[PDB]
Amino acid sequence: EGGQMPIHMRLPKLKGFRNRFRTEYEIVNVGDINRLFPQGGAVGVDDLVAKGAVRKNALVKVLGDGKLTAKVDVSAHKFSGSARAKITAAGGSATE
Amino acid sequence: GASSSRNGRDSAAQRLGVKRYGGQVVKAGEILVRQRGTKFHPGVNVGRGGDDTLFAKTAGAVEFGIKRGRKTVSIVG
Amino acid sequence: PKAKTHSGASKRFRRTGTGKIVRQKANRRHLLEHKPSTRTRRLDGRTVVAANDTKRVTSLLN
Amino acid sequence: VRPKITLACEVCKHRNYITKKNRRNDPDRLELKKFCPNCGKHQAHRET
RNA sequence: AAUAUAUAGGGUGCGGGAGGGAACGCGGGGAAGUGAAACAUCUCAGUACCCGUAGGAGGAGAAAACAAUUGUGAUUCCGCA
RNA sequence: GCCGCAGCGAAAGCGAGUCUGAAUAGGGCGACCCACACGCGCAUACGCGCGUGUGAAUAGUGGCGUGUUCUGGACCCGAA
RNA sequence: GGGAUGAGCUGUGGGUAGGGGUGAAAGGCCAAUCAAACUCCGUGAUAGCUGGUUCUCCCCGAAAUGCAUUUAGGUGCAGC
RNA sequence: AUGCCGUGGUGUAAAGCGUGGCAGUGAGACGGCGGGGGAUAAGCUCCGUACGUCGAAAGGGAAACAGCCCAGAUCGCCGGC
RNA sequence: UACUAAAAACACAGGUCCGUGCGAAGUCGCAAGACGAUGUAUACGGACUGACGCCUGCCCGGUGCUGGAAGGUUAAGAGG
RNA sequence: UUGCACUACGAGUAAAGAUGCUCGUUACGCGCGGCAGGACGAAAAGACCCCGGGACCUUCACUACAACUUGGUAUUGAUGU
RNA sequence: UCUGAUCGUAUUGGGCAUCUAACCUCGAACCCUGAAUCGGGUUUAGGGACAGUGCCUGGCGGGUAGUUUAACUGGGGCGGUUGCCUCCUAAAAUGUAACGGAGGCGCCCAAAGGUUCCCUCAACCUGGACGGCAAUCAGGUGGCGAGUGUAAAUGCACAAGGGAGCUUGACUGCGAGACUUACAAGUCAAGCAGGGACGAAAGUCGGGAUUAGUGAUCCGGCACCCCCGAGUGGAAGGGGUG
Ligand SMILES: *C(=O)[C@H](CCSC)NC=O
Ligand SMILES: [Mg+2]
Ligand SMILES: [Mg+2]
Ligand SMILES: [Mg+2]
Ligand SMILES: [Mg+2]
Ligand SMILES: [Mg+2]
Ligand SMILES: [Mg+2]
Ligand SMILES: [Mg+2]
Ligand SMILES: [Mg+2]
Ligand SMILES: [Mg+2]
Ligand SMILES: [Mg+2]
Ligand SMILES: [Mg+2]
Ligand SMILES: [Mg+2]
Ligand SMILES: [Mg+2]
Ligand SMILES: [Mg+2]
Ligand SMILES: [Mg+2]
Ligand SMILES: [Mg+2]
Ligand SMILES: [Mg+2]
Ligand SMILES: [Mg+2]
Ligand SMILES: [Mg+2]
Ligand SMILES: [Mg+2]
Ligand SMILES: [Mg+2]
Ligand SMILES: [Mg+2]
Ligand SMILES: [Mg+2]
Ligand SMILES: [Mg+2]
Ligand SMILES: [Mg+2]
Ligand SMILES: [Mg+2]
Ligand SMILES: [Mg+2]
Ligand SMILES: [Mg+2]
Ligand SMILES: [Mg+2]
Ligand SMILES: [Mg+2]
Ligand SMILES: [Mg+2]
Ligand SMILES: [Mg+2]
Ligand SMILES: [Mg+2]
Ligand SMILES: [Mg+2]
Ligand SMILES: [Mg+2]
Ligand SMILES: [Mg+2]
Ligand SMILES: [Mg+2]
Ligand SMILES: [Mg+2]
Ligand SMILES: [Mg+2]
Ligand SMILES: [Mg+2]
Ligand SMILES: [Mg+2]
Ligand SMILES: [Mg+2]
Ligand SMILES: [Mg+2]
Ligand SMILES: [Mg+2]
Ligand SMILES: [Mg+2]
Ligand SMILES: [Mg+2]
Ligand SMILES: [Mg+2]
Ligand SMILES: [Mg+2]
Ligand SMILES: [Mg+2]
Ligand SMILES: [Mg+2]
Ligand SMILES: [Mg+2]
Ligand SMILES: [Mg+2]
Ligand SMILES: [Mg+2]
Ligand SMILES: [Mg+2]
Ligand SMILES: [Mg+2]
Ligand SMILES: [Mg+2]
Ligand SMILES: [Mg+2]
Ligand SMILES: [Mg+2]
Ligand SMILES: [Mg+2]
Ligand SMILES: [Mg+2]
Ligand SMILES: [Mg+2]
Ligand SMILES: [Mg+2]
Ligand SMILES: [Mg+2]
Ligand SMILES: [Mg+2]
Ligand SMILES: [Mg+2]
Ligand SMILES: [Mg+2]
Ligand SMILES: [Mg+2]
Ligand SMILES: [Mg+2]
Ligand SMILES: [Mg+2]
Ligand SMILES: [Mg+2]
Ligand SMILES: [Mg+2]
Ligand SMILES: [Mg+2]
Ligand SMILES: [Mg+2]
Ligand SMILES: [Mg+2]
Ligand SMILES: [Mg+2]
Ligand SMILES: [Mg+2]
Ligand SMILES: [Mg+2]
Ligand SMILES: [Mg+2]
Ligand SMILES: [Zn+2]
Repeated sequence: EGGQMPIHMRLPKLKGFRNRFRTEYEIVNVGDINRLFPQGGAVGVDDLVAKGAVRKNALVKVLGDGKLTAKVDVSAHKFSGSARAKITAAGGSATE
Repeated sequence: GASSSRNGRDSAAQRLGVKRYGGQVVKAGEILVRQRGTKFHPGVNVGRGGDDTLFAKTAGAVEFGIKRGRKTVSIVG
Repeated sequence: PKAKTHSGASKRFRRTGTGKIVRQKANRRHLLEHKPSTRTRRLDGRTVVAANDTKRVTSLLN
Repeated sequence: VRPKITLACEVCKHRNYITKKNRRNDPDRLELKKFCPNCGKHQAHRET
């Protein structure tokens, strides 16, 4: 910058650390379940990969954005708190 | 040759003065007059400030006036 | 070859969900006794990188 | 001659405040009531 | 032999080495200009150069290995990461 | 394998939210349609909330052009 | 014009090598080159400096200011 | 007095603003008006000026004459003001 | 001072100081080895002065050189 | 050596010292020999000066390093006090 | 069981002396050796756990090496200057240059902060033991010529100037909306909540009449929170907040 202290040395570093052991989830919303499976039934991790909702080889996680109106029965990892509500209130279940 | 060893320095100009003029519509919180001392005094819906900074307390219109010799800044909501 | 990113700028800038670039604020690490709490609260948190710096900062992050 | 002194709570011992006194006009440790955010109320505060 | 045991040395007889080669391998030694808009840490770069030594390739290689509760099962090379 | 598919946070984490906070305070960042038919307690007719849409207006990614750019001698010539 | 039996001149053969030689000492001399020789390589050394940069038309069209600068003939950002 | 800020009218295509791509420039010069430095010298030097021209502006005038006065060259004509 | 300076510059004989007891000090080499020297303090190396004549005064605070070691401070090792 | 060429002078003017521009004045075309006022003549990318870079030299500038030197420890044993 | 002394046992270390066998000798003789001032071996004469050398460690070290040694500037050098605050220049908004004209700052105050209430000054005149131009007193007159921790400007007599009582807001969690601005910075802020001070209440208080009294990042230190913890449980180390 011509000789003065540049923008990448005037400013402080962003605080914190990166977690080395951070587990990451691939996210599916329960409103996407209603559009992808409008008949209900069993929904596994393999059934979400083929439907394009989620990536391969990764831990999935159901979140509760949208409106679930079908009677699905979904197995996944780590359900959300508002996603366990909408699945049972539509008539189904959610297991690990 | 000699030198001006005793002179040559100054502070920065502080950008003081009236910032919103008369009849001009302002928002709540807008600075009206920036000054040293009270060259202007607060009026209705105007507060002074920590370094005599005469801001707005209420949205309205700026109007200047006189109140027993002193000149004041007021807001008409 | 392959473009190396800038190590010192990636420790100072990051991106939000929409693509804004945020930074932290200076005058906060030490000498904090004569600074009132109206000033350290002003210098707290993050702000968006200003429009006149966003072209050079985006190229340091890429 | 005007050192930076720190004030600690007399209950939880947290060093909540920093200020300045005169080392000669006030040669012993200050005592002030200040707000302690841990206790959530006003406590007494000496120096350290 | 000196000097006794002997040894150094000497005699005799068979073998082998020595030098050259364009690049590639392994082992060792090792810069500077340059970059840092100065400069010493740092970079350049283990590069250039040098020394020893191969082979048709060489080096590595058969877990005192990883991994993390599941497991994989010598090395080398390539693509990802 | 890479990029798109959810973000927020130092992180644990939680997730259309989330961090800070005592806060059901405010603020940051991120999602979020009324242009609209019926209607629901309706509001001067207005539009807040949800179904069926009236069937709203968006999206990425791989090629190949071109401009700038990074690393290389990097437009070319020139020292002591 | 100086020396011209001397610390003389000369022939032949030899020795000392580059941060080194040699010097009755001038930084002299070391192959017409010396305040660190020559040659090849690193190498296309580097130069905020000077120069050069090759056919056409159409449309628009500056700046020589501010701020910061080991900065002032350079550059970053703003202005245009 | 001007200038500056706000607002209501009226006027005026190539104004203004936001966000991207690519710039160049950051040595200015003289003239008018206001001021500093200098001796109220300088073709001096440093600032101000919705001032001007040159820079980057040909044509007419000032004998000649970047910066002054008039006027802004799409091309052609042996027309006119 | 080959090639713009021949001098008052350098050298010199004489002077003084300092080092050196012998594969000496000093120098050349990583070392071995060499030179000094087939020499031995009347010798050899360094520094300064420069035939000769008459002379060479005062200062040991600064800074070096030589000798000392009572006190202060101080490394690795030991101690833990 | 060389951008050209049927290359005058005076007073001016202009990047402020004009063969080339303005206004004048003077001069038939072309050779030969001489002189050295101008062509800011030729030659040498000014040695002076300043700015940027370099080199060598200096020292109580900075950081290193050879040399020289101190102690511990290994090579390294035995016995008295 | 203490200080001091003495003694024993065991362990460790320093001096001092002697020894010879490591090692050392460019001291001598003999052999390899025919020709050898080299070398090696053998014996002798000396020296000797010293020296020399390896590793580690301190000193000294222009002997050598790589380098740095600022800019501004009416050429450069020399002198002066460099950041912040106030005034004039500055042309009645803001802003504006010069080695133009004048000054200050790198602090100070536990009250010189907060709040509640009360007061009015300097100068002049008259009278008065010491006592004077001027100390303290009394009466007049006096609208600010005094004062303000500290330069100057803008302010302040309604007081922001003088006195007094209680106090710690010289708070924590925040902050709509502005000023200034290339950027980094700087500055102001109504109001909301917690827990407080003063006040009967209204209210006011996030240091000081206001503007100087300061220093980015990196790298660390300390205190707390208990976020991560390289198989696991801890720890080391890191992270957040002050
Ligand atoms: C001055 O030192 C002198 C001036 C030259 S005059 C053009 N230069 C000598 O070398
Ligand atoms: Mg700087
Ligand atoms: Mg000012
Ligand atoms: Mg304040
Ligand atoms: Mg901190
Ligand atoms: Mg604080
Ligand atoms: Mg006190
Ligand atoms: Mg025998
Ligand atoms: Mg061979
Ligand atoms: Mg280098
Ligand atoms: Mg460099
Ligand atoms: Mg450079
Ligand atoms: Mg093999
Ligand atoms: Mg994230
Ligand atoms: Mg929110
Ligand atoms: Mg497409
Ligand atoms: Mg003669
Ligand atoms: Mg002769
Ligand atoms: Mg003669
Ligand atoms: Mg030499
Ligand atoms: Mg000389
Ligand atoms: Mg020569
Ligand atoms: Mg050299
Ligand atoms: Mg190279
Ligand atoms: Mg080049
Ligand atoms: Mg145009
Ligand atoms: Mg410039
Ligand atoms: Mg630019
Ligand atoms: Mg643009
Ligand atoms: Mg300029
Ligand atoms: Mg230029
Ligand atoms: Mg100018
Ligand atoms: Mg003028
Ligand atoms: Mg001028
Ligand atoms: Mg002008
Ligand atoms: Mg013209
Ligand atoms: Mg124009
Ligand atoms: Mg003209
Ligand atoms: Mg004309
Ligand atoms: Mg006519
Ligand atoms: Mg000569
Ligand atoms: Mg001569
Ligand atoms: Mg010797
Ligand atoms: Mg002697
Ligand atoms: Mg001497
Ligand atoms: Mg002499
Ligand atoms: Mg002599
Ligand atoms: Mg003495
Ligand atoms: Mg001594
Ligand atoms: Mg003329
Ligand atoms: Mg003429
Ligand atoms: Mg002509
Ligand atoms: Mg003629
Ligand atoms: Mg002739
Ligand atoms: Mg001439
Ligand atoms: Mg010439
Ligand atoms: Mg030149
Ligand atoms: Mg030793
Ligand atoms: Mg030793
Ligand atoms: Mg010395
Ligand atoms: Mg040197
Ligand atoms: Mg270098
Ligand atoms: Mg200079
Ligand atoms: Mg000068
Ligand atoms: Mg003005
Ligand atoms: Mg003004
Ligand atoms: Mg000063
Ligand atoms: Mg008080
Ligand atoms: Mg103050
Ligand atoms: Mg008061
Ligand atoms: Mg404080
Ligand atoms: Mg805010
Ligand atoms: Mg409260
Ligand atoms: Mg009460
Ligand atoms: Mg408040
Ligand atoms: Mg740093
Ligand atoms: Mg562990
Ligand atoms: Mg820890
Ligand atoms: Mg906080
Ligand atoms: Zn407490």
